[PDB]
Amino acid sequence: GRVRTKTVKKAARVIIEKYYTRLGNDFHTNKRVCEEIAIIPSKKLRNKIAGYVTHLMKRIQRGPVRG
Amino acid sequence: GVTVKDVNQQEFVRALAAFLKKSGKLKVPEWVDTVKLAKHKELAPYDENWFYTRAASTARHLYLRGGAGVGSMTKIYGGRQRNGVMPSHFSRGSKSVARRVLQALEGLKMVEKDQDWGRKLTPQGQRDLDRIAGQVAAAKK
Amino acid sequence: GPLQSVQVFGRKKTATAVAHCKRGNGLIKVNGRPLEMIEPRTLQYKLLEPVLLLGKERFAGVDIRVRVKGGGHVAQIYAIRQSISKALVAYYQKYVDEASKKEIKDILIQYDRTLLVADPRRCESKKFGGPGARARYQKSYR
Amino acid sequence: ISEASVFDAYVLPKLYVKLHYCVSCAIHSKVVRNRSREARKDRTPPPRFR
Amino acid sequence: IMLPWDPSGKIGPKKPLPDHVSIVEPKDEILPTTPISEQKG
Amino acid sequence: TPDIKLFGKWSTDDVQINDISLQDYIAVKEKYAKYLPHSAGRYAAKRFRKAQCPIVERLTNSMMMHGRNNGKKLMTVRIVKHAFEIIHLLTGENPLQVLVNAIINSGPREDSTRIRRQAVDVSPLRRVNQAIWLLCTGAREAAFRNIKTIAECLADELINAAKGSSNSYAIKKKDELERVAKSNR
Amino acid sequence: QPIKLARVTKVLGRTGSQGQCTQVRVEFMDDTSRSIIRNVKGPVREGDVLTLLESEREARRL
RNA sequence: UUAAUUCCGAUAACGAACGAGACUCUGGCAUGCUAACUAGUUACGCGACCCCGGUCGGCGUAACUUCUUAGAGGGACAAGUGGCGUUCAGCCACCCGAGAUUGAGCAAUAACAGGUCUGUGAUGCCCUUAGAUGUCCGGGGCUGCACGCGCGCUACACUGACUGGCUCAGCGUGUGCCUACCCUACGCCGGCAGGCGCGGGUAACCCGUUGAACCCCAUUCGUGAUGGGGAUCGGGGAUUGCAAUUAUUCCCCAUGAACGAGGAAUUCCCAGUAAGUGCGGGUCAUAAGCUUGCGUUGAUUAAGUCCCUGCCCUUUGUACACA
Ligand SMILES: [Zn+2]
Repeated sequence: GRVRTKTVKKAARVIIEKYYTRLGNDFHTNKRVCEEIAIIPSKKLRNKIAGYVTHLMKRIQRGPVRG
Repeated sequence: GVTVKDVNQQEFVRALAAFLKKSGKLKVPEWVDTVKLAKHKELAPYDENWFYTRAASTARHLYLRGGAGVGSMTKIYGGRQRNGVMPSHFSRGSKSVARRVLQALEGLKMVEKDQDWGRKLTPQGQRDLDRIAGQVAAAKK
Repeated sequence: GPLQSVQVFGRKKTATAVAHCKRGNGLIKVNGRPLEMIEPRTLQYKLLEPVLLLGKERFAGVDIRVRVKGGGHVAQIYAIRQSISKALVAYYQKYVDEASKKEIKDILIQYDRTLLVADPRRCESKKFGGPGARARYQKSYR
Repeated sequence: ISEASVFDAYVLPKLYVKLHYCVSCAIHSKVVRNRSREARKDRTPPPRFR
Repeated sequence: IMLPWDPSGKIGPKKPLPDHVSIVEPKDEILPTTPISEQKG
Repeated sequence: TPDIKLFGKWSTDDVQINDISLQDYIAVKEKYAKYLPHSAGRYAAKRFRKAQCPIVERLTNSMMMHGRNNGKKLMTVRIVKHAFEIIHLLTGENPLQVLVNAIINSGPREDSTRIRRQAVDVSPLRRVNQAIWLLCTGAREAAFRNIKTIAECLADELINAAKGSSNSYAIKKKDELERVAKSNR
Repeated sequence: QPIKLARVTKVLGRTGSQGQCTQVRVEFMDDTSRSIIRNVKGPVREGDVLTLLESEREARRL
């Protein structure tokens, strides 16, 4: 039951919509970008947000995202 | 050469007990026949010459880990204290029989008393331990 | 030659061991004794499983000193079995070339993982209100 | 019957009994069921699919 | 009585909420369309 | 030597499995060739992880039941090691082949259950587990208030299962359950 | 009346009240055309062989 | 869809929080950083022994963090591949990888004619108020017994019964506040019980480097309500407190029954899990068949469901109304 939460979904779309230019398909690239632009208190929440950002990047590379 | 750690300790204590039976000067009393070993044990030991096995075990324990008194000897002689319907516990061994083993091994010229208690093993007895280790090695080979 | 000192720990459980490697003749010892007086004699071949697969050629130059503390008995057997294996892998890794180390490692990967990688299996703590961790007491009705 | 018979490929009959129930007996046999007030106006039967 | 959050840490604590994520404001910039050199020193 | 592995005194070879159904579940060949069947655990994670456990280790672990036998793996490995010596002196052939033939013979396929009684077939892994449980239960029932030992009773049960003359407990319960399932169908 | 064989090519679901009878589509390895649906107890995966005493039995729809 | 009102989506709904998620302590690994004479490792030299070399928890001092201890951070996220599904939320198999689920705490709204006046100098009312329902001493009772149940412990054996040999843990604990009460090390006396003086510690020092039980190895037994069981009972010997019988507690000998694997019915749990089997803390002038943690060995079955016993919503007649 690894469901990405609403605190991840409200943050990640705003992060991609603002810094859409400085992104990448790799996990270790945007994991350090989110450390710069955002203030995440914990490593587990940071990794969940970064994984959902990479999943949204895979959705972008597949097609258009409605949200 | 060989050493007593390379020698298996199952037959080493029997060979040293045979050597102490060949010696036969280790102060065996007559209450050994009627004594029980400890209160957690039930009956008397089966073999009649069970002083020499304890003497061989005390000799090898003082060779390997010197500086031991009464408690380190009562720790190895222990088992299940089956009281009956109550749940069993652990009980220590007797003190006087180990004290008589220490007195017999002190009367025999193979040990020497150490400061703050304990009976260390003399360099004369280290030669004897190496020679009986060579004897057990020649017996097994 | 120089003292090729390789100290590798082996940890699977509470029983731990430290294997120390060296150059020279081949004499494997665990605190100054070989693997021939092990009680019980049922697990005599268990420590010879890494010995018989590699052969007598690989253990000619390798002599290992092992110190053991804690745990039980079979836990100590698995501890020294993991420790001398990881120390032998480190010995063939650091000094001699990597091709022979890979040729030895390809045997150890296919057989068992316990020789190389330990598993996080420890004792779970007892919970309150039961005889053990999972089991509870009998409920008193009426 | 298809294993042990004298005739070959014997056709089977069917049952034809027209059952009748009242308001209490239909609910006691558990056929009809109380629906929503918007669904009460629908005179349609439940769909015959299987 | 619950104490609110403050940056100074006088009316309340300094550590923010785990659910709250402080996202900074992005910088506004225009991409250069002409390669221009800038020599100084 | 890594070319041949002798399980005590028995190699991996001279093991012929006739049934192709049980050979997929029994995975003692070509992977789990060992000297002693002693291990730590973790063979019950996946649904079909239980089939990857070798049948010698299963015969080792299935003996210890009913409270007082727990923690006697070092006992039962030596018991099975003597049981190979008891089997080989009387049979003459391969005790591994005798055990494979016993597993082939002692398979209860169909069994009825209360859901009328629905007589349906079971899994081949369920047949192997049922055969191991029936042979261990028959050995534990036979070796009680008797001078005859665990290894002797287990050897007699495996020889009677390889013979197949309604003498072994697993063969008898297999024939009884197939008789009941043939009756109520 | 020969003793036939089968093979599991695809699992379908789980029948019964307690959920112990697995609805299994069995493929006959002797005749590779025909296939029936039976309920088989125990852990059943795709690939094993089932020894059928008679092949005329067939489980109905739940 | 999941443990979840956790999200896609349908949209007369949009925008938030509470519970959960989220957050803390612990475990699995980082030979990359800092440290250790109350933790060590490797060697140098001396001493002992065997026949040029090995052994030593026998001793003095040169390097180091490879073991231990712990300040700081990392990684693990469904990230990569293949299948299912609106191809959305997501789900499953696999390679590589210390881990593709460690456990616990906090735990929304609402309520009980649920318990506690016998925890309280938390408390209302009534009574007692001197020959006191207050305070103190010597005993008794709280244990008691035709009967029915509740929570626990050990056996009904050959897988076992007896005797030795061999080989390992981590929780802990401990020199006083009136107050005496602490851990014990070592040489002796004695069959055990117990006793005499004696050194170390305000603790990684002392017990202690916790030789614990099961275990493995070597002797005795052989189907006998039996060597298993010590239920039952008698005599003697010691410690504790001023004082023990109805046995405070411990030791020796003797007595050797019920019990042949258990009927109806019923409780708990699903991987270091049940189970066998021990050890510390609390109760402690004397104190474990109680309770909680810490260890060692180590299985069978299962990766589904509401048929059975409960709990939570729904449509709706409303014999359910400070309900
Ligand atoms: Zn009617």
